[PDB]
Amino acid sequence: GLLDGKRILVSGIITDSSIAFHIARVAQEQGAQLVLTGFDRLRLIQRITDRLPAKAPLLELDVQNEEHLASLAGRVTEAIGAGNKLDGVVHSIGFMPQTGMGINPFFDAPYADVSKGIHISAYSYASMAKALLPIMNPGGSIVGMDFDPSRAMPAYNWMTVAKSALESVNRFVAREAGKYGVRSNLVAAGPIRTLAMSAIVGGALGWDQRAPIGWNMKDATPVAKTVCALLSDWLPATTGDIIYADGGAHTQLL
Amino acid sequence: GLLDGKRILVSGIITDSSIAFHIARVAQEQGAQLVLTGFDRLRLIQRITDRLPAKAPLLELDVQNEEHLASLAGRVTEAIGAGNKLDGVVHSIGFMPQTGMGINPFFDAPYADVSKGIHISAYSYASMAKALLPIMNPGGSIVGMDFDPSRAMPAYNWMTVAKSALESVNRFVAREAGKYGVRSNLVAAGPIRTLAMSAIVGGALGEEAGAQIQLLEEGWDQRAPIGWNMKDATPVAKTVCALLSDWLPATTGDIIYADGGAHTQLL
Amino acid sequence: TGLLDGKRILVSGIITDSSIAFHIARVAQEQGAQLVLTGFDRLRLIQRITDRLPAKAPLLELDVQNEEHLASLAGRVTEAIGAGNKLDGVVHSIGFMPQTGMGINPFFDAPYADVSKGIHISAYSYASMAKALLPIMNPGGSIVGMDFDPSRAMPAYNWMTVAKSALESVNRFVAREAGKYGVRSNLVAAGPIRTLAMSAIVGGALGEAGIQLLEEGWDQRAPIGWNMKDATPVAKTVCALLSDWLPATTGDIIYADGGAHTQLL
Amino acid sequence: TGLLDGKRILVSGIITDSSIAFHIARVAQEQGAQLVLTGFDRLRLIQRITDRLPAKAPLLELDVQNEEHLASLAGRVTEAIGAGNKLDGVVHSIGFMPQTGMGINPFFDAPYADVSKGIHISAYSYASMAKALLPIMNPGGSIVGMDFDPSRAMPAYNWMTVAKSALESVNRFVAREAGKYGVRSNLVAAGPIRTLAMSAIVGGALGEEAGAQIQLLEEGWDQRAPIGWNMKDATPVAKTVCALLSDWLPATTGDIIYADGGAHTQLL
Ligand SMILES: NC(=O)c1ccc[n+]([C@@H]2O[C@H](COP(=O)([O-])OP(=O)(O)OC[C@H]3O[C@@H](n4cnc5c(N)ncnc54)[C@H](O)[C@@H]3O)[C@@H](O)[C@H]2O)c1
Ligand SMILES: NC(=O)c1ccc[n+]([C@@H]2O[C@H](COP(=O)([O-])OP(=O)(O)OC[C@H]3O[C@@H](n4cnc5c(N)ncnc54)[C@H](O)[C@@H]3O)[C@@H](O)[C@H]2O)c1
Ligand SMILES: NC(=O)c1ccc[n+]([C@@H]2O[C@H](COP(=O)([O-])OP(=O)(O)OC[C@H]3O[C@@H](n4cnc5c(N)ncnc54)[C@H](O)[C@@H]3O)[C@@H](O)[C@H]2O)c1
Ligand SMILES: NC(=O)c1ccc[n+]([C@@H]2O[C@H](COP(=O)([O-])OP(=O)(O)OC[C@H]3O[C@@H](n4cnc5c(N)ncnc54)[C@H](O)[C@@H]3O)[C@@H](O)[C@H]2O)c1
Ligand SMILES: CCCCCCc1ccc(Oc2ccccc2Br)c(O)c1
Ligand SMILES: CCCCCCc1ccc(Oc2ccccc2Br)c(O)c1
Ligand SMILES: CCCCCCc1ccc(Oc2ccccc2Br)c(O)c1
Ligand SMILES: CCCCCCc1ccc(Oc2ccccc2Br)c(O)c1
Repeated sequence: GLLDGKRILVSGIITDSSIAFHIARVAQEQGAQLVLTGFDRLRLIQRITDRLPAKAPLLELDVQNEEHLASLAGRVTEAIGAGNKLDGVVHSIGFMPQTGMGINPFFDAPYADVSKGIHISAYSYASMAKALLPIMNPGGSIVGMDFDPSRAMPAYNWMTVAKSALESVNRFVAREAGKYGVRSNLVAAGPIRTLAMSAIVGGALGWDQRAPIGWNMKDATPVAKTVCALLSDWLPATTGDIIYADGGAHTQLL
Repeated sequence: GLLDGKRILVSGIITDSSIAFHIARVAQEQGAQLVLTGFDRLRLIQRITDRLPAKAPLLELDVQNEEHLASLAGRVTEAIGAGNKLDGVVHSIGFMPQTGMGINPFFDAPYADVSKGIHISAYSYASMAKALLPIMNPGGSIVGMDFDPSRAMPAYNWMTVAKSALESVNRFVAREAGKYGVRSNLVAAGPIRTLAMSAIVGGALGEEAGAQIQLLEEGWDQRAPIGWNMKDATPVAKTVCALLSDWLPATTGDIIYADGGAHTQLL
Repeated sequence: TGLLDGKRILVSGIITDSSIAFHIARVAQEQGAQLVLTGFDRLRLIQRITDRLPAKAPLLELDVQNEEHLASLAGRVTEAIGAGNKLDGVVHSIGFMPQTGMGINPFFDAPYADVSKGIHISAYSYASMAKALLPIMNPGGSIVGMDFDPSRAMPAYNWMTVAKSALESVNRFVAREAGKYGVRSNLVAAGPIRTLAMSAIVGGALGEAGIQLLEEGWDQRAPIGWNMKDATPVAKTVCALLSDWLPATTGDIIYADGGAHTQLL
Repeated sequence: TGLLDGKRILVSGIITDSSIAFHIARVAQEQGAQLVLTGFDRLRLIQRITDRLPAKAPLLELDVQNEEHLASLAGRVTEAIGAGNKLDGVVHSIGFMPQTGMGINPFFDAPYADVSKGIHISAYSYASMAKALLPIMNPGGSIVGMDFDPSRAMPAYNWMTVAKSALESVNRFVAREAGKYGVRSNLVAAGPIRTLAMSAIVGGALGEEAGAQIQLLEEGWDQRAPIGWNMKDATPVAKTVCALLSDWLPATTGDIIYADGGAHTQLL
């Protein structure tokens, strides 16, 4: 398997549509041993993770909770056994209050709302790296999820700003991670039908055409595969960077 | 008179080294009628602005103060006369706490500090646009100051993240401003000796900050095909004035680099 | 009082009064510049066109594929602007790609001889012109070329996109050379404008063409809108770069496209 | 151990055992790929070099400026892999620029005939090879070319930088064509590697300003790379190419993957 013998933490499962769920499934199919983290509704999340190919410890992690972050490494070590470390970490976490999204006027989002979104969607990438690098092996890999924010667009509004911040954060996390022999990268995914897409983006409210190899919004697997590629030993010279799993859409104007 | 008859708001003057001070000076040399905004040290800033070529009204603006923002357009209108609107707005404002800068570990900056910096340095570009677009004329121009954050680097740390956010904010402000026939752009400047350079950046570099800033300039000037002088804000001020003028009428949501060309060269 | 008062500027690329170069020339003269013009092939026609400008400027022949023309260029310019005078600006507004390299013609079917001709005229010649003219430019001077953002592929532009990608790279190296003379080098990436090249080269290779959709999409993306029939905003931007008001910008690209490239949709 | 198990892959660009293409071929074979190799001009030497690979692989002649070679390529490949079989992968690891276009030679003094030859071999031929080989590629297939980030100018690289800028653009159009076949096209932008191609850049540069500039660029690369950069180690670049050849980056095309230690993401 691509990830045989690798110990990987995966955050961000909320439903079986979650990009993180597919990342977890594919990683398990590829031999990885997982530690999962979930936010808020852990009982409900556990029922979802029970549907994964293999058993995995589920740990609670609210990235705005300083104690959760402080205790994370210790709780992970308890789950994987003393003397063992992680080889991979997946940040698949985002949030933005409704005022910062959709048809709500860009100028009307209060800073308190924007700040919450940036905390959860961007700063927390640094928080998780801070918490977990001390228990990561050399050759390890941290991967976060991105949506190309290089151009403005309808609806994505302040989440675009949060992703621009996340890209910059990733470049600095790479400088820290390199001290541990660890890579840090983002995967910029095209649109996928997830809860966030439905409840956050859709609640607040061309890709296949542009993508030379097409794009299926109902299929998170190609994105999951791309994350697994970064978690593997097969992109060993790439860090601080962004890999686009978007069908090539961002490389085409029409 | 590049800006003859234009009414332009300029924020960000704190000393006569401020990039905003030179923007104001050059704009007045080019015929602009200014309204200035200052933060915190209003008595001192008034003395500074007395050193500008022409008299200009000074208004208080703390961009974290909701009341200041809510009253801003009315206060500007009082300053320029009823029925008159602005043709230009200059955002030349930033802040980051020391924990977010320099040799202080990147991971050790608390979010409260990072958030304050992002509020002042990035969100406030949207706040200022929100406040002032209702009193801007078609053909108008909003300009903010940037430092190219497309790559990470020593010391700039969380301010790099704030500038990355600011660039994104600018692209959305352009969408809103277009409804008013107004452009929104950033000028990404090379390093200039200002109070922020000395007190924020320099303060966080530890001992021999002076030598490190000298080395930064040396590298920048080497990389820049036309060279770079960190003691001279005039080239940056002229660039901002170009964007405030009628001579870049088809540019919006964009970034103009006033950096000697350094960002175009690897070595 | 003009933006370009007292400046001596060479402008290449006029073929009709719709040429981007024609509008650049017009605005530059309105702003006090003294021009020397260069033209390719149809010189008598070009002379008739330039009789429509505010002031009649000398026209020099320049086929950028002709080594003899390039070798004699600086001397001919100096005679036209008067010995003792140097240039303050140079405008490269030149491009070409054979039909095989454009439109609905298959990308893979363009022979290298055709692609190479297009790259010679559209990209290499920016270096050729800088080589010829830098020795007669004043410090503070400005070389400007015309670009069309090639960072993403698109229908129809095909191999011209490749030539523009090459041109952007050439510009960054010309900036290194030009800096030795205190001269800036930059490109203006313009949105779509109804010119002879748009009609004859682009439109011609589109076959059964009538571009309307291109205009509508561009104007929709551009937060301040975009008018394909109006070259003036592009001409103004070029004049900004020729002026003293962007003195710290070189090796760069300024986008005069209504902001379209900053918006996804 | 089997990243490319069962995949048939063409690898161009081996001239020495220091060639990036040699290491690509080596790593691909380690991962189960069945290769066909192509070489230019010195075919006897290249055959002896390719005998040093972990497994045997047929060698074909290909001068990318030779229209006849390109026209016969698909048929010669099919002869090598057997009728009814197709390629799953293609590696373009080919570059050339005449001496006038590189190094201490002034940028303005390179004649267009020289620049054009370099662009022909280094950029246009990516399209040439895709045109020839797409009709014999399977869906899910992958074409990969080698890039050196040309987004900023730099000392010595001169007209090759222009050729790479052209190659990046070509790749985006090749992706449009390749997509019709269900095939991806991407470039790997590698950091500097001490292949025997280095003399093309540093040749004659000692004592000249360019000499120190080239070394400064190389040392700066390792400095900027958050995980460091070893110019003597082609393996990480080879692995990256293999990742693109694999089934594990199925949604990436018209794109550039940077195998450079992360250096391009850091200003200092
Ligand atoms: N769905 C898409 O189209 C798409 C495209 C590109 C990038 N992304 C990114 O992928 C990642 C996952 O999003 P998704 O589309 O799978 O939607 P999702 O709703 O399935 O996952 C989002 C996750 O964020 C978690 N989260 C929110 N606040 C948290 C907190 N305070 N602490 C810890 N976790 C918290 C949620 O609990 C949830 O599991 C995000 O970074 C998102 O921006 C999604
Ligand atoms: N100095 C450089 O090298 C350089 C380079 C590129 C970009 N910039 C940018 O230029 C701009 C001006 O910086 P400067 O270098 O002229 O330094 P400066 O210290 O002269 O100006 C910074 C300004 O921010 C103002 N400010 C801070 N908090 C504020 C608040 N809550 N409300 C309103 N104003 C507030 C300060 O009072 C001051 O006037 C900033 O955006 C900075 O990041 C500076
Ligand atoms: N029209 C647009 O939409 C548009 C948009 C962006 C950039 N551009 C660029 O603007 C510039 C001018 O193009 P235009 O649109 O005004 O079309 P145009 O047809 O009016 O001008 C093109 C010019 O190229 C000149 N030229 C061709 N071969 C030459 C040679 N061998 N030597 C010297 N000159 C030669 C022609 O004579 C002509 O004057 C080009 O670089 C073009 O790619 C055009
Ligand atoms: N070595 C580096 O640091 C580096 C870094 C990034 C990218 N690259 C790229 O990697 C690729 C291989 O470079 P390398 O360093 O392994 O050098 P190399 O000399 O080992 O390989 C270059 C290959 O091009 C082949 N070639 C030249 N003309 C040809 C023609 N007419 N037809 C077919 N093949 C031809 C040569 O025979 C040779 O095998 C090139 O595209 C190069 O630009 C090299
Ligand atoms: C122009 C249309 C924009 C749709 C983009 C697709 C998309 C959907 C959900 C995302 O996940 C989130 C989006 C917003 C807040 C939180 C999360 Br998780 C995300 O990052 C990106
Ligand atoms: C050695 C690190 C590189 C920085 C050099 C240039 C510079 C200096 C001051 C700035 O102004 C600020 C910098 C940080 C916070 C607030 C302000 Br205003 C700024 O944006 C950029
Ligand atoms: C749907 C197709 C896209 C058209 C874009 C607009 C445009 C038109 C003409 C141009 O000028 C030329 C275009 C090609 C060859 C020569 C010249 Br000059 C140019 O650069 C760009
Ligand atoms: C100042 C820059 C120093 C580092 C450059 C690394 C490098 C070396 C050889 C290359 O391959 C070639 C470069 C030129 C001609 C032929 C070939 Br193969 C190439 O693309 C890139």
